[PDB]
Amino acid sequence: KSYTTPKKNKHKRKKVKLAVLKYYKVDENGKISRLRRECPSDECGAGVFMASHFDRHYCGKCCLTYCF
Amino acid sequence: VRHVLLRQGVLGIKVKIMLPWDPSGKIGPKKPLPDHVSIVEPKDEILPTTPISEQKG
Amino acid sequence: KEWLPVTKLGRLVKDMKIKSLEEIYLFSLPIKESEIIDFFLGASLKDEVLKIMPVQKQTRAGQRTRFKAFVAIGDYNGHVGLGVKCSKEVATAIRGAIILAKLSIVPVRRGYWGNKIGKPHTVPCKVTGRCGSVLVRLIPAPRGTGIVSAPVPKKLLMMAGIDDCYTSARGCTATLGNFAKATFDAISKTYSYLTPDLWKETVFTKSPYQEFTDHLVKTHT
RNA sequence: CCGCCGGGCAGCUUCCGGGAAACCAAAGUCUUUGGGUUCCGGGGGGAGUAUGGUUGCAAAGCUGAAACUUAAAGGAAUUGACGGAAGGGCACCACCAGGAGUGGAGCCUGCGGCUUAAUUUGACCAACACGGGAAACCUCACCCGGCCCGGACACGGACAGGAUUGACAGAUUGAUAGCUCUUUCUCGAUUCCGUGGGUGGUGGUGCAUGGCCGUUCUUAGUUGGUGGAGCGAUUUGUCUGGUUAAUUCCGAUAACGAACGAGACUCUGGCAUGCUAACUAGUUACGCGACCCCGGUCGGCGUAACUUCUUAGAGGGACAAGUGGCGUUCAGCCACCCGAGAUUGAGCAAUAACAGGUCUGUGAUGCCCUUAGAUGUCCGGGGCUGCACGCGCGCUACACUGACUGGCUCAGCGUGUGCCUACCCUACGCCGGCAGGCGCGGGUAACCCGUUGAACCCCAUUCGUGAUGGGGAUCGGGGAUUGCAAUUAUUCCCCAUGAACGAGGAAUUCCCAGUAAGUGCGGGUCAUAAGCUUGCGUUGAUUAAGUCCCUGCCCUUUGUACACA
Ligand SMILES: [Mg+2]
Ligand SMILES: [Mg+2]
Ligand SMILES: [Mg+2]
Ligand SMILES: [Mg+2]
Ligand SMILES: [Mg+2]
Ligand SMILES: [Mg+2]
Ligand SMILES: [Mg+2]
Ligand SMILES: [Mg+2]
Ligand SMILES: [Mg+2]
Ligand SMILES: [Mg+2]
Ligand SMILES: [Mg+2]
Ligand SMILES: [Mg+2]
Ligand SMILES: [Mg+2]
Ligand SMILES: [Mg+2]
Ligand SMILES: [Mg+2]
Ligand SMILES: [Mg+2]
Ligand SMILES: [Mg+2]
Ligand SMILES: [Mg+2]
Ligand SMILES: [Mg+2]
Ligand SMILES: [Mg+2]
Ligand SMILES: [Zn+2]
Repeated sequence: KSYTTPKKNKHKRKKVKLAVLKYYKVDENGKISRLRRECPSDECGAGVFMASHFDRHYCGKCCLTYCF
Repeated sequence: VRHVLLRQGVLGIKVKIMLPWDPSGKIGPKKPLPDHVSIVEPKDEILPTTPISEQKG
Repeated sequence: KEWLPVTKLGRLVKDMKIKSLEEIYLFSLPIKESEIIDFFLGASLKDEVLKIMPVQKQTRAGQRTRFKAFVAIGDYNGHVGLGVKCSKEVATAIRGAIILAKLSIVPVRRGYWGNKIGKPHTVPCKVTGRCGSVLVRLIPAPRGTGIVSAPVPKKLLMMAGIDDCYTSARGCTATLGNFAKATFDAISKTYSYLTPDLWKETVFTKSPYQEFTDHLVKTHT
């Protein structure tokens, strides 16, 4: 009826952007390099980028990992 | 036997209706009550006091 | 819905051969049907529920409560009845008390105090009513005194139309049933008192049962 | 002997009348209040107490307060309840005659207690093998840790210049939970951060409730309408008597007509050589086939009749009908013939109720609880099983009326492949001593398991009165089966181990005809599975056809200072 242990957060989505700032680099002219490494995945060849989290290496959607 | 919800509590209602007897069976039941002997009343005919015949054809 | 009458006096009064209930009071016939009274008096006959009294007998499992209602009815000119009815629920006790009170309307003699100008106002003499232990004494009064009483004989006298009266009660008047039907007994025997203007020896009239004995052969057997 | 008169104790009857009523020819002639006159009461207690007077030899008597305390004390009558009050009757939840026992022993299970992180909890005749409560996980509520949100919606923040969804590494953890710390990737308006506000609980409260059940209460009891009595609560009907299992009837009668309960009913048990019919049941004949010395056996094969057996529908049948007694000669009872039965057994079952049980059956539920650090839910582990003790329900026993080992020969209830649901009943053939394992098959079922080849029983062996071949508790080891997982042995098997127990103290439970009891087989529980419970057959008695003595129940009368009785 009337509850004992009450709610905290759920598991969130996300607002402070242009997260693409930190994968691509340009100069003032036609020069397009990339900060972060590209996924060799079979489902997506060149679109999906690998990861920057918190120690090592990884990618997210097919979740395939690169380490030392 | 059905419930009523209230602000104060819960109420219960039993409605029990004894249906009347009918030969049709669309209003109530077909069978009479097992202790209801309904005799038929005799139609009244006179006894004849002289033997008479009924020839014809 | 219609009133199919059972008794003989009721058959006459719905066949409209009795002019008013004063002649069935004259012959003192037993009224045992309630429709007679709100036939002659149904316009102005008012009711009061004096009290709802919950008596209870005691059975094997618990206590068997039955409500007993007191209903005093009467038009405000010359008639009162007092009905007492015990039943399981208060509504049907009240309805049965109304039909007993209509059954037991008794006509009210009321007369004067001193000089006899006008329309009568008090009881004709000093009368008493006793039942249980309570004695209720009704006394003539000058005009405009009002009824001086308790609320219950106050209300039965004012619906008798005794619009002024001096009352004195003795006994255990707290018991409402005895106090009410004692008051009704005093109002009732106002006519049974023998007053000196009633010494003309009575020219006896035809009885209703005798005067309409051919109609009472024809219209039902 | 029959009257009359006066007064005397009385009585009966009565709508004189009176009274709160019991009642009373006075307790009447009282509010319609007055014949005459003494004595005396003023709520209940304190109290006929103290003190004073007076009397007495004394005990004591007459006069006789107050302080103080108290909301009732009391009278008459009604209805219940109660009675170690009476009169009738009734029941193996009572007794008698008995039978099987229980209580004694081991063990199974529930309960109190003890112990513990927890050993959750409901209930103490009418709780205690009850919650369909036989819990390894789930159940699960309890305990110890860890995830998730399963914050709907609205308002305002910050806001496709992305609040961080999910996340293998590696630390941490129990866990390959990204739960959280050290590359911030993929995802792309779902949503959060405050704010209100819902939602969920096997949390509390059955003493807020419904519903359902149990019980008072398995007995015969209960209530209106009108009429009678009484001021009234109430009573009458609903009863003297007989009779019945029965407030069941005959019948009496200020009651008449009615309703519920009993009965009636419904299912079941029993009887049909008459009906209806049967390749999902059979019988008999017939023809083959097998066997034995024309015949006999065959659940061997196939079909010409029939429905006795079996299935199951309509009917039928038994009604105290008939006879002899008993009784108002009514209601009915007893006996006997005829006969399948001359009381089979159950289900439903009233008015009024208990603060009986259930919020732990529910999305039936009022109110209250607690505002991440779950009493929601999920997962991992434990516990619900813990053992100095006491109790209840039960199983096995204490042997020869037996055990063991062969052999022989008989049932009826039923159930069976699932919505999720992934787990069914199993014949037959191989392997293994058993537990079981492996193959192919039948069955959504009168088809297959299945002619259900069940036990006890019966027959034949061994045992020999010895805690013995009774008993099988406890306990070591090994093998199987279900399961994600068996340790606190889940269950089954094999071997070995062999406790108490010599018929149970006071006390006590159930029962009377296919009944008690012995004996196994089905259902529920169930993945595994019955020492329970619900059903079922099988073998089948002793005693009794009665009583109120005990325990209680019903009706009448009477008594009450009882009425949470
Ligand atoms: Mg006086
Ligand atoms: Mg006094
Ligand atoms: Mg009293
Ligand atoms: Mg008996
Ligand atoms: Mg005995
Ligand atoms: Mg014991
Ligand atoms: Mg024992
Ligand atoms: Mg178990
Ligand atoms: Mg568990
Ligand atoms: Mg758990
Ligand atoms: Mg709930
Ligand atoms: Mg209760
Ligand atoms: Mg209670
Ligand atoms: Mg609190
Ligand atoms: Mg338990
Ligand atoms: Mg042995
Ligand atoms: Mg031995
Ligand atoms: Mg007993
Ligand atoms: Mg059980
Ligand atoms: Mg006495
Ligand atoms: Zn990738």
